[PDB]
Amino acid sequence: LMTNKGTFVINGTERVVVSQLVRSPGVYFDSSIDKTSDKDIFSAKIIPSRGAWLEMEIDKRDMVGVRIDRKR
DNA sequence: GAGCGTTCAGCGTTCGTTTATCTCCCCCTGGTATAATGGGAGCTGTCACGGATGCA
Repeated sequence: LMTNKGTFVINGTERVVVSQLVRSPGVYFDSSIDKTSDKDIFSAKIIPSRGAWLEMEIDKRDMVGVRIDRKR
């Protein structure tokens, strides 16, 4: 349990647990530029909380493709 | 010589020794007889550089 001043007294020593900043799960769209192509490239990636991740990259060489856990 | 005075003596006399017997638990091995028949699982995002290595 946590006392009234927000510290966990474990084994006679006062600990504190600090908050932690993490990337929230969801879809994120990133735009980039390929120097060889001379044109913008767009990607999508859905990063879940627990499962394997999935990506959807468009116009790498003018076609759209999917990475199922980046297997192939 | 009397009476006792020092000091080897070798000899017993069992007590001294170290050395020989003899009784016991951890430790290792083997065996169970309905039927049972291909894993969970943890990831992921730096950055540049280069050279090997694949493939249109």
